[PDB]
Amino acid sequence: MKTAYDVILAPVLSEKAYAGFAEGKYTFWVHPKATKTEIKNAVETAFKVKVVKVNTLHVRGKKKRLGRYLGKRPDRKKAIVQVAPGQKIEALEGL
Amino acid sequence: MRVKMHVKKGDTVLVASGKYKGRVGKVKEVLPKKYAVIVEGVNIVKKAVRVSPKYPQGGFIEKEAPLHASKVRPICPACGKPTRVRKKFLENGKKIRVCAKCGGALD
Amino acid sequence: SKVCEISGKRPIVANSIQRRGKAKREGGVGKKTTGISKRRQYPNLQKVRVRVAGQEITFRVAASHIPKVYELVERAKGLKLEGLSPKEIKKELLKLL
Amino acid sequence: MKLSEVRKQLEEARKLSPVELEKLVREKKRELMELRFQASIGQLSQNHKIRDLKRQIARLLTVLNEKRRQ
RNA sequence: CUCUAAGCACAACCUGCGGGAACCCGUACCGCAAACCGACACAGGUGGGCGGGUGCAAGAGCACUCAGGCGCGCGGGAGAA
RNA sequence: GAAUGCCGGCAUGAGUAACGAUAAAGAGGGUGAGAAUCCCUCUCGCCGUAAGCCCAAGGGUUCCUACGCAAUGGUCGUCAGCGUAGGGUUAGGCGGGACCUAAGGUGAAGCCGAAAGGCGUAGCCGAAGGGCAGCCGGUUAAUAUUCCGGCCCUUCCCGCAG
RNA sequence: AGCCGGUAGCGGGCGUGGAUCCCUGGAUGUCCGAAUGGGGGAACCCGGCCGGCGGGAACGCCGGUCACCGCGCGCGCGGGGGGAACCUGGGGAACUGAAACAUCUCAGUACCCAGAGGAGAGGAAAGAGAAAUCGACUCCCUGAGUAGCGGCGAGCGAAAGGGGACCAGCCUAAACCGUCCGGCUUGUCCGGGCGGGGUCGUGGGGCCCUCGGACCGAAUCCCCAGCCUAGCCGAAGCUGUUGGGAAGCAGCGCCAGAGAGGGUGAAAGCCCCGUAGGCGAAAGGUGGGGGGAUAGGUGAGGGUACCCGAGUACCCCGUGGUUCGUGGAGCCAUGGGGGAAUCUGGGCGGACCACCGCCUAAGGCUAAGUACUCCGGGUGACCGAUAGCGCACCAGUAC
Ligand SMILES: [Mg+2]
Ligand SMILES: [Mg+2]
Ligand SMILES: [Mg+2]
Ligand SMILES: [Mg+2]
Ligand SMILES: [Mg+2]
Ligand SMILES: [Mg+2]
Ligand SMILES: [Mg+2]
Ligand SMILES: [Mg+2]
Ligand SMILES: [Mg+2]
Ligand SMILES: [Mg+2]
Ligand SMILES: [Mg+2]
Ligand SMILES: [Mg+2]
Ligand SMILES: [Mg+2]
Ligand SMILES: [Mg+2]
Ligand SMILES: [Mg+2]
Ligand SMILES: [Mg+2]
Ligand SMILES: [Mg+2]
Ligand SMILES: [Mg+2]
Ligand SMILES: [Mg+2]
Ligand SMILES: [Mg+2]
Ligand SMILES: [Mg+2]
Ligand SMILES: [Mg+2]
Ligand SMILES: [Mg+2]
Ligand SMILES: [Mg+2]
Ligand SMILES: [Mg+2]
Ligand SMILES: [Mg+2]
Ligand SMILES: [Mg+2]
Ligand SMILES: [Mg+2]
Ligand SMILES: [Mg+2]
Ligand SMILES: [Mg+2]
Ligand SMILES: [Mg+2]
Ligand SMILES: [Mg+2]
Ligand SMILES: [Mg+2]
Ligand SMILES: [Mg+2]
Ligand SMILES: [Mg+2]
Ligand SMILES: [Mg+2]
Ligand SMILES: [Mg+2]
Ligand SMILES: [Mg+2]
Ligand SMILES: [Mg+2]
Ligand SMILES: [Mg+2]
Ligand SMILES: [Mg+2]
Ligand SMILES: [Mg+2]
Ligand SMILES: [Mg+2]
Ligand SMILES: [Mg+2]
Ligand SMILES: [Mg+2]
Ligand SMILES: [Mg+2]
Ligand SMILES: [Mg+2]
Ligand SMILES: [Mg+2]
Ligand SMILES: [Mg+2]
Ligand SMILES: [Mg+2]
Ligand SMILES: [Mg+2]
Ligand SMILES: [Mg+2]
Ligand SMILES: [Mg+2]
Ligand SMILES: [Mg+2]
Ligand SMILES: [Mg+2]
Ligand SMILES: [Mg+2]
Ligand SMILES: [Mg+2]
Ligand SMILES: [Mg+2]
Ligand SMILES: [Mg+2]
Ligand SMILES: [Mg+2]
Ligand SMILES: [Mg+2]
Ligand SMILES: [Mg+2]
Ligand SMILES: [Mg+2]
Ligand SMILES: [Mg+2]
Ligand SMILES: [Mg+2]
Ligand SMILES: [Mg+2]
Ligand SMILES: [Mg+2]
Ligand SMILES: [Mg+2]
Ligand SMILES: [Mg+2]
Ligand SMILES: [Mg+2]
Ligand SMILES: [Mg+2]
Ligand SMILES: [Mg+2]
Ligand SMILES: [Mg+2]
Ligand SMILES: [Mg+2]
Ligand SMILES: [Mg+2]
Ligand SMILES: [Mg+2]
Ligand SMILES: [Mg+2]
Ligand SMILES: [Mg+2]
Ligand SMILES: [Mg+2]
Ligand SMILES: [Mg+2]
Ligand SMILES: [Mg+2]
Ligand SMILES: [Mg+2]
Ligand SMILES: [Mg+2]
Ligand SMILES: [Mg+2]
Ligand SMILES: [Mg+2]
Ligand SMILES: [Mg+2]
Ligand SMILES: [Mg+2]
Ligand SMILES: [Mg+2]
Ligand SMILES: [Mg+2]
Ligand SMILES: [Mg+2]
Ligand SMILES: [Mg+2]
Ligand SMILES: [Mg+2]
Ligand SMILES: [Mg+2]
Ligand SMILES: [Mg+2]
Ligand SMILES: [Mg+2]
Ligand SMILES: [Mg+2]
Ligand SMILES: [Mg+2]
Ligand SMILES: [Mg+2]
Ligand SMILES: [Mg+2]
Ligand SMILES: [Mg+2]
Ligand SMILES: [Mg+2]
Ligand SMILES: [Mg+2]
Ligand SMILES: [Mg+2]
Ligand SMILES: [Mg+2]
Ligand SMILES: [Mg+2]
Ligand SMILES: [Mg+2]
Ligand SMILES: [Mg+2]
Ligand SMILES: [Mg+2]
Ligand SMILES: [Mg+2]
Ligand SMILES: [Mg+2]
Ligand SMILES: [Mg+2]
Ligand SMILES: [Mg+2]
Ligand SMILES: [Mg+2]
Ligand SMILES: [Mg+2]
Ligand SMILES: [Mg+2]
Ligand SMILES: [Mg+2]
Ligand SMILES: [Mg+2]
Ligand SMILES: [Mg+2]
Ligand SMILES: [Mg+2]
Ligand SMILES: [Mg+2]
Ligand SMILES: [Mg+2]
Ligand SMILES: [Mg+2]
Ligand SMILES: [Mg+2]
Ligand SMILES: [Mg+2]
Ligand SMILES: [Mg+2]
Ligand SMILES: [Mg+2]
Ligand SMILES: [Mg+2]
Ligand SMILES: [Mg+2]
Ligand SMILES: [Mg+2]
Ligand SMILES: [Mg+2]
Ligand SMILES: [Mg+2]
Ligand SMILES: [Mg+2]
Ligand SMILES: [Mg+2]
Ligand SMILES: [Mg+2]
Ligand SMILES: [Mg+2]
Ligand SMILES: [Mg+2]
Ligand SMILES: [Mg+2]
Ligand SMILES: [Mg+2]
Ligand SMILES: [Mg+2]
Ligand SMILES: [Mg+2]
Ligand SMILES: [Mg+2]
Ligand SMILES: [Mg+2]
Ligand SMILES: [Mg+2]
Ligand SMILES: [Mg+2]
Ligand SMILES: [Mg+2]
Ligand SMILES: [Mg+2]
Ligand SMILES: [Mg+2]
Ligand SMILES: [Mg+2]
Ligand SMILES: [Mg+2]
Ligand SMILES: [Mg+2]
Ligand SMILES: [Mg+2]
Ligand SMILES: [Mg+2]
Ligand SMILES: [Mg+2]
Ligand SMILES: [Mg+2]
Ligand SMILES: [Mg+2]
Ligand SMILES: [Mg+2]
Ligand SMILES: [Mg+2]
Ligand SMILES: [Mg+2]
Ligand SMILES: [Mg+2]
Ligand SMILES: [Mg+2]
Ligand SMILES: [Mg+2]
Ligand SMILES: [Mg+2]
Ligand SMILES: [Mg+2]
Ligand SMILES: [Mg+2]
Ligand SMILES: [Mg+2]
Ligand SMILES: [Mg+2]
Ligand SMILES: [Mg+2]
Ligand SMILES: [Mg+2]
Ligand SMILES: [Mg+2]
Ligand SMILES: [Mg+2]
Ligand SMILES: [Mg+2]
Ligand SMILES: [Mg+2]
Ligand SMILES: [Mg+2]
Ligand SMILES: [Mg+2]
Ligand SMILES: [Mg+2]
Ligand SMILES: [Mg+2]
Ligand SMILES: [Mg+2]
Ligand SMILES: [Mg+2]
Ligand SMILES: [Mg+2]
Ligand SMILES: [Mg+2]
Ligand SMILES: [Mg+2]
Ligand SMILES: [Mg+2]
Ligand SMILES: [Mg+2]
Ligand SMILES: [Mg+2]
Ligand SMILES: [Mg+2]
Ligand SMILES: [Mg+2]
Ligand SMILES: [Mg+2]
Ligand SMILES: [Mg+2]
Ligand SMILES: [Mg+2]
Ligand SMILES: [Mg+2]
Ligand SMILES: [Mg+2]
Ligand SMILES: [Mg+2]
Ligand SMILES: [Mg+2]
Ligand SMILES: [Mg+2]
Ligand SMILES: [Zn+2]
Repeated sequence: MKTAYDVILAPVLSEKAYAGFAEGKYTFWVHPKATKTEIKNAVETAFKVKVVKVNTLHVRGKKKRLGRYLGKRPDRKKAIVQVAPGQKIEALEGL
Repeated sequence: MRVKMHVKKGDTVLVASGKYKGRVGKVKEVLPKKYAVIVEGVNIVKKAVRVSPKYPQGGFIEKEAPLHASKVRPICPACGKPTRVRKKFLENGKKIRVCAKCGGALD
Repeated sequence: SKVCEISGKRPIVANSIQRRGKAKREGGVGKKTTGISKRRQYPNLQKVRVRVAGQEITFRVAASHIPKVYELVERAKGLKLEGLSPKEIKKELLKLL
Repeated sequence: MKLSEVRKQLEEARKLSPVELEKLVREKKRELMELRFQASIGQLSQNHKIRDLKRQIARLLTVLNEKRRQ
């Protein structure tokens, strides 16, 4: 059955995602089929926050090889949610 | 369906062929995939090891080599002789391995 | 150039044979075929429009079975048909086939 | 997860109402996400726990589906 | 924008103000080219817009030069036919 | 043993022709096992209705960074559009869709054809045409009319007033 | 009794409270695809209705539902598409052969299309054709390269009969009777439904009189055996010697309904896996065999002359099929034209006529014996990496 924890996969662990913690923009990897509105509700019921702004982008899987064998990494999608003034998602503040 | 094993960890077996013919040992491990067993203190090989956290200073280590399962025979914990294995149906009616020389259980 | 709704008469394939000479029967050397090719012999379809339950129904029918369209109309008197479309009525007639 | 514990999970699972089942899944689904996050930062050495929870959620839903289907 | 028809005229529409709501896909990099079409890091081919200054009658011509970009992925000598 | 036979391997021509625009180089300094060939500086030369810059097509990670040099690079290589890894593409207003139609395509009604199928007013699809609301600056190694700053605007839902 | 696939490693777990694994049934099954809410450049996009989720009216997500066509009184059942060959049907070449070429051949082949199905077609005589005879059909052998066909060239090429495989026969239409329904030209009406009756070639049936009053039995259904989809039991050897290694050699034994074959450090009946001989299914599939039910099946005379499949038979024109190419050209089929009869009817026995026989057209169905090999197994005087499938290897791939 579909829940919020099915929509949010893992947080984005990179120098650029960290920079957004300062201003309350958190960055998660999300399921590629999930809508902005869908991602809003999900982060909200997951972390008890108020989502004011959601920006999403797709990330192509990098093509890689093992000697003889050419292949592709799974395609991903990340979302950057803006929580309300003063709010925080502590789990990601982690760091 | 599954490989037939007349021997298992860790009943006692005679090595009846090869360089260790006649030795007796416990079945340390059974590798059904390769159809081979590991018999304690039998088939010792010298393997080289790189200097590591595992083996600093390094050099060599002694290891037991796998033996073709056919080269090994279980010993009867009753009569004490090397034997072939039979099967026997109990009243349960589960089946057990039994010695062919005497009717001993072999577990 | 098509199919008889009543009889199923269809276009068929026939040969057109070309012959020279005098038949043996009339004292001749014999008939030689100077050509054969395929051709089609079509049914003789015509339109048959009849009014049935106050509706206009039309049939594509080989001339041979033209009166068979009327026998249907005659047989169609025992059926409650009024109010239907011509498409439906035609199906009902054809069921009497 | 242990065999005996599986049987035990099933007995107690089959006694729940759908709603209790639905609620139970949601939590174990939430725990899966919690596991995934720590897995991300290399802070989950007992990684077998991930496979384990996935199958619990599976076993629950299978039973949720049991409850509804006849 | 306007006109009316079924309808509806506690509805409906227009205007002003407020609060709320606003999804999916693209966006990296080359792009007159070593990243496109030509089997090649190929003197070929590829649509649109910007394209400064001075001088030469004009100009998108021509010479030099701005910003910007390059010296073209083998070199060193010799000084014959 | 021959079929200008077939598949493969290895010779000869031969250290020969060539190394792909005659825009052009020189030195110093640095790095490194190794440097004409990578980085840095200075000097010299070439393009400038381009050999600069921005869009569309097409290509599809080639982008940025770290670590590398077997092969790819017509030489060399410490460099690279190359190997490994990690990072990177953020929109109600830009482009396309939730709008419109063009040739054409498809196609209720209807017509036609052995079968397969061919047609066909309406409608539907179809765009680089019509239509529609964002401008300037800052920030990143790498994105920006997308994030941030400032000042603006659009549609939809509900309410209130006229 | 090990296990977490090929796959070891890091990092962690599971199993005699029966894991891994194998078989059966079930659950889940994103998106596209017949693809079916609509659109579309397949795997993307966009909607209606009902119900749910969020603060939720806008926005979004979840669940269900919504294409078209056919048949049957909005609702139901069905249809669609795929499958290596095999099958039927609707279309249908050419090279080539004729030592040129046109009739002819290749060949109703290749191929296209439509439909079937585990098969398909065909099938219970309007047959054969001379036997005073046979008796559905299919399939093999023979008949026979015969009879014939043929620019009587090249070539093409049957059937009856005989030997076999298998075996099986049925349901309707019409007369007449009954009932529901509707028509307008009111009933002894015409017609359409459903039921009863009826199914034949020694002709049969309907109707009317006389007499006569349980055996069969499915191709349907149910049960069962048997089989398939995992499996299990399974006789008999030790010591020495050479050698890295015994299964070689030596010595002394032993099994055999098992001495097929593969393995194990070399060459093993007795070490392993097997083999001979046996055993095995809760579940699903099958079930042509065994049992049982059910549908269905069943008299004889005399009279009557009601019925016995229509644009049909039949004749003529144009063709195809057959061995038959226009030939003395019948037969079967039918595109055009003309156009009957119901047993004192009609077709056939190679123009036609007579005599003599055979057969019952114009409705439908029907196992088995036959074809093929995507798939599983068994066996080779079959290949052994240029061979064998294009592929022994991550191949319909790279290119
Ligand atoms: Mg689900
Ligand atoms: Mg940064
Ligand atoms: Mg909220
Ligand atoms: Mg976006
Ligand atoms: Mg992957
Ligand atoms: Mg076993
Ligand atoms: Mg030995
Ligand atoms: Mg010994
Ligand atoms: Mg058991
Ligand atoms: Mg003619
Ligand atoms: Mg003649
Ligand atoms: Mg004469
Ligand atoms: Mg002739
Ligand atoms: Mg007329
Ligand atoms: Mg006619
Ligand atoms: Mg006529
Ligand atoms: Mg389990
Ligand atoms: Mg009104
Ligand atoms: Mg007004
Ligand atoms: Mg407003
Ligand atoms: Mg949408
Ligand atoms: Mg997007
Ligand atoms: Mg961009
Ligand atoms: Mg850009
Ligand atoms: Mg470039
Ligand atoms: Mg550029
Ligand atoms: Mg040019
Ligand atoms: Mg240009
Ligand atoms: Mg350029
Ligand atoms: Mg070229
Ligand atoms: Mg190129
Ligand atoms: Mg070429
Ligand atoms: Mg190229
Ligand atoms: Mg170059
Ligand atoms: Mg070029
Ligand atoms: Mg040009
Ligand atoms: Mg100028
Ligand atoms: Mg001057
Ligand atoms: Mg001037
Ligand atoms: Mg001048
Ligand atoms: Mg001038
Ligand atoms: Mg000029
Ligand atoms: Mg110029
Ligand atoms: Mg110049
Ligand atoms: Mg200047
Ligand atoms: Mg400069
Ligand atoms: Mg140069
Ligand atoms: Mg240079
Ligand atoms: Mg010289
Ligand atoms: Mg020779
Ligand atoms: Mg040559
Ligand atoms: Mg040669
Ligand atoms: Mg020569
Ligand atoms: Mg050759
Ligand atoms: Mg040769
Ligand atoms: Mg060759
Ligand atoms: Mg060669
Ligand atoms: Mg050479
Ligand atoms: Mg020289
Ligand atoms: Mg020379
Ligand atoms: Mg020379
Ligand atoms: Mg060259
Ligand atoms: Mg030279
Ligand atoms: Mg050059
Ligand atoms: Mg040069
Ligand atoms: Mg020049
Ligand atoms: Mg230098
Ligand atoms: Mg230097
Ligand atoms: Mg260098
Ligand atoms: Mg160097
Ligand atoms: Mg430099
Ligand atoms: Mg200029
Ligand atoms: Mg693009
Ligand atoms: Mg390319
Ligand atoms: Mg690459
Ligand atoms: Mg970039
Ligand atoms: Mg890169
Ligand atoms: Mg670069
Ligand atoms: Mg570097
Ligand atoms: Mg290199
Ligand atoms: Mg080198
Ligand atoms: Mg390397
Ligand atoms: Mg190279
Ligand atoms: Mg090189
Ligand atoms: Mg080159
Ligand atoms: Mg090198
Ligand atoms: Mg270096
Ligand atoms: Mg490069
Ligand atoms: Mg790189
Ligand atoms: Mg904005
Ligand atoms: Mg919408
Ligand atoms: Mg549109
Ligand atoms: Mg439109
Ligand atoms: Mg069309
Ligand atoms: Mg079709
Ligand atoms: Mg049109
Ligand atoms: Mg529209
Ligand atoms: Mg459009
Ligand atoms: Mg447009
Ligand atoms: Mg436009
Ligand atoms: Mg716009
Ligand atoms: Mg738009
Ligand atoms: Mg503005
Ligand atoms: Mg940039
Ligand atoms: Mg950036
Ligand atoms: Mg802004
Ligand atoms: Mg008001
Ligand atoms: Mg693995
Ligand atoms: Mg470990
Ligand atoms: Mg059990
Ligand atoms: Mg299953
Ligand atoms: Mg689908
Ligand atoms: Mg669809
Ligand atoms: Mg829907
Ligand atoms: Mg469609
Ligand atoms: Mg709703
Ligand atoms: Mg809601
Ligand atoms: Mg939701
Ligand atoms: Mg839905
Ligand atoms: Mg079909
Ligand atoms: Mg089909
Ligand atoms: Mg045919
Ligand atoms: Mg057809
Ligand atoms: Mg034909
Ligand atoms: Mg043709
Ligand atoms: Mg010919
Ligand atoms: Mg030929
Ligand atoms: Mg010949
Ligand atoms: Mg010829
Ligand atoms: Mg010839
Ligand atoms: Mg010729
Ligand atoms: Mg010819
Ligand atoms: Mg031939
Ligand atoms: Mg023929
Ligand atoms: Mg055919
Ligand atoms: Mg064929
Ligand atoms: Mg089909
Ligand atoms: Mg069969
Ligand atoms: Mg059949
Ligand atoms: Mg019959
Ligand atoms: Mg004979
Ligand atoms: Mg002759
Ligand atoms: Mg023929
Ligand atoms: Mg016969
Ligand atoms: Mg016979
Ligand atoms: Mg037989
Ligand atoms: Mg009647
Ligand atoms: Mg009546
Ligand atoms: Mg009646
Ligand atoms: Mg009679
Ligand atoms: Mg029957
Ligand atoms: Mg055994
Ligand atoms: Mg044995
Ligand atoms: Mg020795
Ligand atoms: Mg021995
Ligand atoms: Mg001996
Ligand atoms: Mg034997
Ligand atoms: Mg043997
Ligand atoms: Mg053997
Ligand atoms: Mg060896
Ligand atoms: Mg021997
Ligand atoms: Mg031998
Ligand atoms: Mg053996
Ligand atoms: Mg047996
Ligand atoms: Mg057996
Ligand atoms: Mg009687
Ligand atoms: Mg009569
Ligand atoms: Mg008859
Ligand atoms: Mg008829
Ligand atoms: Mg006749
Ligand atoms: Mg005729
Ligand atoms: Mg003929
Ligand atoms: Mg003749
Ligand atoms: Mg004839
Ligand atoms: Mg006759
Ligand atoms: Mg005839
Ligand atoms: Mg005719
Ligand atoms: Mg007569
Ligand atoms: Mg007669
Ligand atoms: Mg006849
Ligand atoms: Mg006859
Ligand atoms: Mg005669
Ligand atoms: Mg006859
Ligand atoms: Mg049939
Ligand atoms: Mg049978
Ligand atoms: Mg059959
Ligand atoms: Mg059969
Ligand atoms: Mg096979
Ligand atoms: Mg061999
Ligand atoms: Mg090979
Ligand atoms: Mg091969
Ligand atoms: Mg070899
Ligand atoms: Mg194969
Ligand atoms: Mg390959
Ligand atoms: Zn014993």
